[PDB]
Amino acid sequence: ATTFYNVFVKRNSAFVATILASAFVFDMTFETAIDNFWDRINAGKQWKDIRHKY
Amino acid sequence: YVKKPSYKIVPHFLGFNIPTVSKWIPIFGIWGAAAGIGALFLIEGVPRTRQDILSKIPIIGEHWIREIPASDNPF
Amino acid sequence: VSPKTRTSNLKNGLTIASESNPLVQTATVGVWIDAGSRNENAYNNGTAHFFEHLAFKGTDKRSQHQLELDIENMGGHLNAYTSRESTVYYAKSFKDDVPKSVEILADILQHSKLAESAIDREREVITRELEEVNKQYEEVVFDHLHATAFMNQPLGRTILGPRENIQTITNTELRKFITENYTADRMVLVGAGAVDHDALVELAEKYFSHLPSSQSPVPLGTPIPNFVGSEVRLRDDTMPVAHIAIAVEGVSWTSEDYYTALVAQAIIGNYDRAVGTSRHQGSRLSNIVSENNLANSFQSFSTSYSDTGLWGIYLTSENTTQIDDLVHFTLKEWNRLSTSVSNLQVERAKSQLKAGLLLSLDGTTYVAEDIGRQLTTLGRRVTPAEVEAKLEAVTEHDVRAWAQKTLYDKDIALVGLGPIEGLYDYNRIRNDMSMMRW
Amino acid sequence: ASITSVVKTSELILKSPLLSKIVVPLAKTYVKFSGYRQLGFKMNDLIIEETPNMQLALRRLPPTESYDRVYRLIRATQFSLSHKLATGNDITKPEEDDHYLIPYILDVEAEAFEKDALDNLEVV
Amino acid sequence: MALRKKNSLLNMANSYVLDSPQPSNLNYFWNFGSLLALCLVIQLATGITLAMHYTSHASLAFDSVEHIMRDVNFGWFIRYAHANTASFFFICIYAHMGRNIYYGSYKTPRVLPWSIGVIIFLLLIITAFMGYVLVFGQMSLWGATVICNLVSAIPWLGEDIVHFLWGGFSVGNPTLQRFFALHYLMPFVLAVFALLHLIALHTAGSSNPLGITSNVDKLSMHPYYSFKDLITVFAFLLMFTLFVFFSPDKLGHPDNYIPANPMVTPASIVPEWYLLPFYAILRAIPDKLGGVIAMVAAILILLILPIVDRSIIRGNAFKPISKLLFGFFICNFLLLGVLGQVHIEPPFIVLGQICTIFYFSYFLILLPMVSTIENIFFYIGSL
Amino acid sequence: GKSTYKIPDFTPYLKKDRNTDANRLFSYFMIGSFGMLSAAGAKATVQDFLSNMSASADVLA
Ligand code: HEM
Ligand code: HEM
Ligand SMILES: CCCCCCCCCCCCO[C@@H]1O[C@H](CO)[C@@H](O[C@H]2O[C@H](CO)[C@@H](O)[C@H](O)[C@H]2O)[C@H](O)[C@H]1O
Ligand SMILES: CCCCCCCCCCCCO[C@@H]1O[C@H](CO)[C@@H](O[C@H]2O[C@H](CO)[C@@H](O)[C@H](O)[C@H]2O)[C@H](O)[C@H]1O
Repeated sequence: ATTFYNVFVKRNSAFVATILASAFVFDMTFETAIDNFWDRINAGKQWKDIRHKY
Repeated sequence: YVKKPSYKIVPHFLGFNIPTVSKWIPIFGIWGAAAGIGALFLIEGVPRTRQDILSKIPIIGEHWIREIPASDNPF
Repeated sequence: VSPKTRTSNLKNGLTIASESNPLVQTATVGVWIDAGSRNENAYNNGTAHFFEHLAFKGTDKRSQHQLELDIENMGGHLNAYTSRESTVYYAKSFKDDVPKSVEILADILQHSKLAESAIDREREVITRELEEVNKQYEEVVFDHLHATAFMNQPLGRTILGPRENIQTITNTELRKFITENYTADRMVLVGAGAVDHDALVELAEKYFSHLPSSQSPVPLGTPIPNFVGSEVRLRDDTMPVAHIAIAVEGVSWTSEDYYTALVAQAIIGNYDRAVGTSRHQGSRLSNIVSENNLANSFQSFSTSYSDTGLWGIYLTSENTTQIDDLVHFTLKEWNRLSTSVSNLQVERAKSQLKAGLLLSLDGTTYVAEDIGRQLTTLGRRVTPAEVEAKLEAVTEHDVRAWAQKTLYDKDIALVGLGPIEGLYDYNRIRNDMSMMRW
Repeated sequence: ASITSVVKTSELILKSPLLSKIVVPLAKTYVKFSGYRQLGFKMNDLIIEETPNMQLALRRLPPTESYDRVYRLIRATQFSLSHKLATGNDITKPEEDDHYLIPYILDVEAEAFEKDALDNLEVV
Repeated sequence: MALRKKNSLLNMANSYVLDSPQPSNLNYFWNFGSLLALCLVIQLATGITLAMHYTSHASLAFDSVEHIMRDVNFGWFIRYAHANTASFFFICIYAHMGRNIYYGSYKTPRVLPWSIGVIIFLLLIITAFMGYVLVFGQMSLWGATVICNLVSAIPWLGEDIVHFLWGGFSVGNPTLQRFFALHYLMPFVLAVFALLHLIALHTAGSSNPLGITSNVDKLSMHPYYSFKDLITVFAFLLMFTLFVFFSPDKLGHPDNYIPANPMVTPASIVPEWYLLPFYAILRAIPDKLGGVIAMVAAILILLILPIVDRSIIRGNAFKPISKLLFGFFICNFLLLGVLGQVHIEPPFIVLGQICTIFYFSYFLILLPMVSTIENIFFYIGSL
Repeated sequence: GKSTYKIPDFTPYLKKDRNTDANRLFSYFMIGSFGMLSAAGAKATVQDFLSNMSASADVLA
């Protein structure tokens, strides 16, 4: 907790760098998660689900 | 017995000296990383950024290698 | 090189400590006690201060008047003060009046009457003291500062105590306090100036030998304080000068960072517009404040107790539209102890302190106060050679590391008194404890 | 540039016999063609004043020098707006072109520069 | 207390146009600021009116401008006023900048109004360039093509940026429609920056031609400078009248009366006259990216005048050598302009390179040297 | 009600572990998360919005 504070939080330069890196990770993972969830709740309905017939 | 105080003037310019600036060198480094991460994040959607930078990152890089099937592409 | 401090014990556990100066003709002998207001609870808060008044109100032998005469005849004077952790009772006299003075001190401490009639008389005098401290602005500020920093804890209580206690303090609770606290293992008999150590030890064996010892003798200067970031605003638009104190939790007497905290305090330093040299001081804050007329004065402090401390600054200003600038620039100078200080500032402050710690001791009372304070807080007098070595061990890395854990982005206790409309709210002050650029 | 700089470099030139022999006549012609004397100014009236150091030097002028400088600025302003030149006693003669301000600004700057140096001292 | 001082809104106007304390000796070169404000007001009035009749679609743009000329009542006047005032705007802005450079208006304590001024100048260039494309004649198209292709020089991403600006693979309808939206916006941004540089100036006040303080002798802005501004307003309106009514196309290129044709390339593709010196600077450097950097640096280098001018005295009125150097600098700037519109042929290729070197060496070498020496001549010469 | 050295009761609000690094770190985790979603939201907003200026579907056709 002290260690974590000292490395990532105490210096604002480090804090902002950590926030931006986390935003990058969040953005990429959230995209993938939503895409999969969207595909499950709308299963059989989307073009990708019927494409194979054609 | 001491006749005179013992000191030197360190080189300075615009109120900066090397001892002080040296303490901030690492901070410029981290700010540069922050600016780099942020810039790259801003242009992550640009196709060239994916093609040239992001897809080349080991393991992770396959996140940015995505092909539209030829059947689904009007263009 | 100053003469060696000699130290002896009695059987009860009373320490005798002396430092002779064959160049002076006066002597300060007295009793330093490792006890003070902090030893009271909430119900008897004010007792230690009450006792200090009664100590001079007559003993089993000498009445109030006889006491007065005896001291008058000695030729010197007696003095006492009670603090949160320390009580002192000393006598300044002529070289050959030392046996009289030791005898009077031993009498007023061990054999005081504490007569109901005198309790009742002082009960009014002390009640009047509650309405006249109000004028001593620095003391008002520091007492509120302790009250808020150590909210609802023993260090947070005042020395005078509440009005309610003053009306209900009995001779019973006075006697109980001094019986529990003024024990031989907590007391040091100190002599400085024209005193012989061996003479003083004999006088101690004569007068202080029948002192109670405590059941469980802990070492001298033995104590958990939980600092509260907080503020007290005592706005008074009719006052022309604003008085502001800002402090963080500091270091105890025996902290490993004790010298690092002193060096950091010396980097900010003091300032007073009325002193001629103050416009030329090296301190950055001093330069900002003097160039911009932001303050009449400021004084950095690093107060220590047995188990905590307060480190901070006390400011006075008539510039009521730029209090914000004054506070802003002060806290930005503190930020630089974490971000920017180098060997340049650190070596300059060490130079100034190596002399400062010796300069302070320029009279027998100052020497006695130094022996007494060190013996009751550390258990020993630290030689100037050891002090020079501990100061030399402070590096710029130590200062930055200390400031990063003690100052940087930490809660402050803040007290403002007077025309402080321009002092911003807690958040805006506390936001200056860090720098977004770093 | 600082007045200190200008004064020191000028003194180096005035020391060297060769250099002074060639620079002093040029400087005198320059001043004649400059033509500030034809608006009744002294050279020091032209120095930029909107600086902390210069404001402090001006505050240290003796009252008489200060009141006369105010008049020369007002008079020159009136010649400027009228598109006229000074005549007669309003023209600054070479012997009246005294460096009234230079000593004050050199003292202000001496302290300012010493303060900068001493802010950078390193205990040895 | 008078209402003009008591009411906060009135007092803002009062502080800038009425009680504003001015030096009593401003000469006529202090009138370009109000002429620039006049040009800006004319461009807003005529520009918004043209927007009521213009169509930004590439199939209709050029014809909508002909409709304005032929069918809209007084459309010819509104169009020619807008087109000619764009040139007058640049004459006044060069005069205002030349005044500022000669009189040391960039020196402390006026660095901030000068620096915001440099941005105003960049916004005016962008505004005028986009407005010229809107006609969609041959010069409109081909000028947009070559100027927008300079962005291709930006390393790595340059080509992508160009396609992004165009909204396609060449200058076409998407580019024209976006240039219309931005051309409408940019004058409002320019007005905000013009206001910012005045607010920044208000802390020191106007400089004056002697370079000394005016705190000793102030005049109200009104009535003195109000009435002195009317003289140059009417002089400007006379010049405006002679171009707009008697020679409306003197400052233009005939090729812009031919509809844009991506196939046929015009004989010579040149920017409007006011951009010509920067174009000559770009041609001087053989490298594409080098040329673009030089061209931008030629404007941004104005930001270093506060540093490279080492004089202890503000302005050139009393500095004969600085006055000569300034004369050569200005004439060189005009020669660069001329060289921007000659053909890339001998001997103009080398001459353009020499003039480019002179342009930069003014800021980097000559002004620092001359200002150093003049400091010494003032000191020694008056001992 | 009269003495100003008797601090009013703040026990309903005061945290016991107020001086600890864990205490500060928690509040900065909230601030940091908020800053992180604001960064991710700004990036998404800017990217989707500015893409309007890239070649439209009819142009790419
Ligand atoms: C600083 C202000 C402005 C400048 C320097 C400027 C400059 C120009 C230029 C150079 C042209 C090409 C003129 C031609 O040759 O036909 C033009 C065209 C145009 N401008 Fe502006 N303009 C400005 C403000 C405005 C404003 C505020 C509008 C509001 C929409 C606007 C609308 C137009 C329109 C519609 C055209 C195309 C019709 C035409 O060519 O006349 N302009 N502008
Ligand atoms: C829309 C364009 C502009 C307008 C409307 C404008 C307007 C004005 C006005 C009204 C003044 C005060 C009167 C005067 O001295 O003439 C002024 C002063 C000034 N302007 Fe501008 N300006 C513009 C562009 C620029 C540019 C491009 C620069 C610099 C590159 C600039 C730099 C300054 C400076 C330094 C002053 C102070 C000059 C002094 O009084 O000594 N301005 N401007
Ligand atoms: C030129 C276009 C005309 C419109 C004016 C521009 C609108 C924007 C102006 C407001 C920006 C704030 O501008 C600021 O206003 C206040 C009061 O108005 C001025 O204040 C000044 O005038 C008032 C009285 O007139 C005095 O109390 C004050 O001592 C003086 O500094 C500032 O010098 C000016 O910098
Ligand atoms: C200063 C900021 C820096 C420059 C700003 C960059 C501007 C343009 C960046 C990329 C814009 C286009 O970048 C592109 O964005 C869209 C989302 O908008 C993404 O497209 C993704 O989502 C959209 C809808 O959200 C879907 O229709 C699409 O099938 C999917 O791939 C692309 O994966 C990305 O390649």
